[PDB]
Amino acid sequence: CVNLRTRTQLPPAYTNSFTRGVYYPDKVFRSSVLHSTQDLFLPFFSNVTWFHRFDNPVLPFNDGVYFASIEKSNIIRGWIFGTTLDSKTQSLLIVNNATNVVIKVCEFQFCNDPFLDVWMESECGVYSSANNCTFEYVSQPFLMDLENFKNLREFVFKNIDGYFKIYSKHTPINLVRDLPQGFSALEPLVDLPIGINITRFQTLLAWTAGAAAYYVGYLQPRTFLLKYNENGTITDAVDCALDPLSETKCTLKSFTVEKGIYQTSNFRVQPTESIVRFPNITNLCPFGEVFNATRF
Amino acid sequence: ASVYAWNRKRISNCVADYSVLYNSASFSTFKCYGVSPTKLNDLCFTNVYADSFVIRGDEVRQIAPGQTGKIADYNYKLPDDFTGCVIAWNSNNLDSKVGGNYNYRYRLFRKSNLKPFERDISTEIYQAGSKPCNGVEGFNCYFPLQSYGFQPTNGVGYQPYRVVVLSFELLHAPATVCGPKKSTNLVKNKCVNFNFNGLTGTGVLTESNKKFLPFQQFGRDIADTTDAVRDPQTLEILDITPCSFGGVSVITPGTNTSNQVAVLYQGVNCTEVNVFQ
Amino acid sequence: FQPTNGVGYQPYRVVVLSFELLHAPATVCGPKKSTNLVKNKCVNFNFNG
Amino acid sequence: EVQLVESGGGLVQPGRSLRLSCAASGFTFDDYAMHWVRQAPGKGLEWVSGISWNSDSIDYADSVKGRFTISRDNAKNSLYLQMNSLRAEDTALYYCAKDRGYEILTPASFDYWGQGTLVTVSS
Amino acid sequence: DIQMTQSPSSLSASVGDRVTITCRASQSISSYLNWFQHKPGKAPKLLIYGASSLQSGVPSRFSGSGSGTDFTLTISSLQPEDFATYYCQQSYSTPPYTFGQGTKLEIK
Amino acid sequence: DIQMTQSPSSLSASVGDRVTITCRASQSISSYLNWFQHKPGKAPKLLIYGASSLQSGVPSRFSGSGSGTDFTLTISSLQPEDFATYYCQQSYSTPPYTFGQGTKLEIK
Ligand SMILES: *[C@@H]1O[C@H](CO)[C@@H](O[C@@H]2O[C@H](CO)[C@@H](O)[C@H](O)[C@H]2NC(C)=O)[C@H](O)[C@H]1NC(C)=O
Ligand SMILES: *[C@@H]1O[C@H](CO)[C@@H](O)[C@H](O)[C@H]1NC(C)=O
Ligand SMILES: *[C@@H]1O[C@H](CO)[C@@H](O)[C@H](O)[C@H]1NC(C)=O
Ligand SMILES: *[C@@H]1O[C@H](CO)[C@@H](O)[C@H](O)[C@H]1NC(C)=O
Ligand SMILES: *[C@@H]1O[C@H](CO)[C@@H](O)[C@H](O)[C@H]1NC(C)=O
Repeated sequence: CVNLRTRTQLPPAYTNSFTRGVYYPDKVFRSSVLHSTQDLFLPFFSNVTWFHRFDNPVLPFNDGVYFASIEKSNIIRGWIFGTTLDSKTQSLLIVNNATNVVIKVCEFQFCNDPFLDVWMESECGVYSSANNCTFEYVSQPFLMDLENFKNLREFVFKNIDGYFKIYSKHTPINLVRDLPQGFSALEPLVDLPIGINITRFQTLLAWTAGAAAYYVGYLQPRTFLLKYNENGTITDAVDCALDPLSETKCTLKSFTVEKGIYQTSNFRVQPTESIVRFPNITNLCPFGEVFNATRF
Repeated sequence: ASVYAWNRKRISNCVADYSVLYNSASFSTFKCYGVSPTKLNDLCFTNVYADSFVIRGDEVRQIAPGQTGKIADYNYKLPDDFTGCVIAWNSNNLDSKVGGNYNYRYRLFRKSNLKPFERDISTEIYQAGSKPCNGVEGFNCYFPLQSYGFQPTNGVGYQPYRVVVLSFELLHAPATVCGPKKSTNLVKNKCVNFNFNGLTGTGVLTESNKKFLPFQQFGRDIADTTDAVRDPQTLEILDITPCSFGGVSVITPGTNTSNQVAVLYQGVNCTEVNVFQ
Repeated sequence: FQPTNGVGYQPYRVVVLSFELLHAPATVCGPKKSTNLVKNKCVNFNFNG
Repeated sequence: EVQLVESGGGLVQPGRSLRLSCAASGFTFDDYAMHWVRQAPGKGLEWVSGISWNSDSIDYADSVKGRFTISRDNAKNSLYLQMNSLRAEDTALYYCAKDRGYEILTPASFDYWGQGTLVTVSS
Repeated sequence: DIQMTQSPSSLSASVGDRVTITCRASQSISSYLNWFQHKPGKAPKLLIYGASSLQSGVPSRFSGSGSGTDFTLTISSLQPEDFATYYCQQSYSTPPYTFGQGTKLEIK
Repeated sequence: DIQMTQSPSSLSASVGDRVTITCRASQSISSYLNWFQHKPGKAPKLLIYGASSLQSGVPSRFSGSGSGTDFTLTISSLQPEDFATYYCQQSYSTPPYTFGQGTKLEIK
């Protein structure tokens, strides 16, 4: 396709994730209760890779991705998921272009730099060929404009039980070069019923280079204690294995603890290796005589 | 299709009638795990899976949760908590050739047992020893796929069989595969015996504005008790309240003295049930 | 016994294997390799099964 | 509801060749086996040849081996039968039958037939 | 080679009668027999595929039975639309699809 | 039609001997064979109905075996009251109750 090499080499930065990445784990309504659940969550105060200049390399997909972006002109269009991305294996494609949301599961021929160019957008050079197409889907019609920061969009992608789950949220923010310290609940958006195998992914951008950045975080299985207010919305949460005080809160099922000594769990030394000790006899058992006999 | 390339068909948006399937006599094996076949009519499911393939005669028993075998480990694996039904029938009239049908392949060797409900398509040469195969079959290089020798003259236990398994999954999602049941008119503010997409139970359907419920259907309490439900026909938030409970305490003097009693229902505002409060 | 008998009437040779396990030194083991012995280290040992 | 109409019947000399066709319109021709059947003027039915759902397995009757070549055209739903070196005993009536399965050698038999086309081998 | 034989040659019955047509196979065919009703004026039809499996589209009055080297076909009523010739075909031996002789049925 | 055949023609043994009389069927009869002892001076009797089922009222010395197209009958002792003619009868094919030829047994 088209290769762009005017990209300065910068090592990825890092930033504190704080308490971002808490979503509704199910579709049941609860109010004014403290519920403990086990699910794939983003750990509190985790390490988030920070990208900016055009930076969009291939990134892994282990168990889930917390994708965040703060922009002013919506440079990001969509996402590409797959394993080989060269029509050798089925791959996922999402493009939230100026027209609508289009989702396809066809096998494309992705070049080494899929990107969109633009005020009007004319160059559509993310892929070259498409064959053996299986699934498609388009959302309702809506038009979006092509032209410190004002809004923050954060997404969570999960792929389990042959289902592609997308959670999203959009909130205003007055920050520019820092992620907000606060709480925001993510509600489910769509649940694609497609069983793709995904291990790697990449992001699309839409000559003029814009000033924007996006944040990437990885999920892992954790236990959380969620607090629902009177209106059934999540107001506070506790990462249940961050520090010993968090473990105490899980045991007492409350967000406040009085003075005292509490028993939380049990310490156990784990084994390091294994040893096998068998006698050194090498003669074989007489099974041929039992089976390969003539007269019983 | 073949064992290692088993098909999977998505089933959704159905008025599913299982009576015709039950009444058919063309199936030799009709076994269901966790669901009574006669009870399939009223139940509603969020999604239904239909997997079809062809295997050998002796392997029809191997298709069950917690079963071990070559096909069970290397070709097809069922979850231990599987629920649904299994359908299989012989196909000598269709899948048998006097010269031997060589269109059916199954996997012999692989690195390790595969996780339940996953597909293997790669046909790489298995490394049975230490000699690198480098894409060349030979010693310590066994092709993992073997072809069944299906012929009409073969024994009954060896005959080809076609297998179709139905798996039903239930979760907190709007069910789209329901049965042929008529929905009746709604009656509220009375002690009724409702049924909301298989959610059985009794109570009174008061109208309550519990919350917005932008995408949610059920509402729960400390116990596994559905407090509020969303109507399936229209979009309103109904509220479930159980009928009246209580106790009958009998106030009596000694039967030696006289024969009279006075009944007390505690915790009952018996405007609905010489009346005292 | 004759070669002309029916399938259900044919002779059958039966061989049955029975295993007994009790407080005795195990003598019929499988093809399992023996590793080294490590002391003063929490390990998962396997001494004669 | 299926239609099976043949052609190619006529008068030819011994040892001469003639070409048959048979049009199918009432079903899906791409996934069924097809057969040719011979009916002598004063005898019973006799099987001649058959082809699979695709041109993979082809079988011929013993008396017609090395003389007949049954073809197939899945594009326009039409099969063929080229008879070579016809003799005087091949003056029978030929039908264009359809198999219930997709194989040339199966317990599945012929469910639908068609009106035959009469051929004569004489001078 | 396998030889396929027809015991009856010509039968006669009434509109409220019941006759049985039998077909004997020289070698065992393991319930792989087919019955065809060949009306002399048009294309033949199929009645029973396999030993005792009745094809959809024909009345359930007909019924077949037999396995191995002995088979039988019966008609319960012989209604005024059943006058035709019936053939028994085997599909199990190496000679492909050997047909038996005819069996004319004229009701009188 | 089915042809029913007798391999032996005439046998001779002693009071402490043991002989076997065999009967072959041209077509499979599926273990439906019967053996009869026809004393030439009086009415015949039945010894074994079915392949290997022994009728009540006769000694258990006799024993039959066979299925399909091969059958055999044996006498363990040939006691001085066993001189007679033995017939094998099939009851499975369309020709009803076809008898095989005789097999004279004179002990000497
Ligand atoms: C004696 O028994 C042994 C094992 O119980 C048999 O050995 C194997 O037999 C199979 C089948 O013939 C072969 O594929 C293997 O290569 C044999 N392995 C070895 C190590 O010999 C053996 O066949 C039996 N003997 C007879 C005569 O059947
Ligand atoms: C993120 O990881 C890098 C390297 O692994 C480490 O130097 C840095 O301290 C980490 N971030 C935090 C907040 O600990
Ligand atoms: C619930 O929503 C109402 C709006 O009707 C709002 O006034 C109230 O503050 C909300 N509850 C909480 C705990 O904020
Ligand atoms: C189905 O229910 C919806 C709910 O309002 C209604 O609008 C629609 O007319 C109904 N359709 C039928 C066919 O009953
Ligand atoms: C019982 O119900 C009546 C009317 O429903 C109400 O006025 C009364 O207060 C109730 N009793 C109590 C103890 O609340």
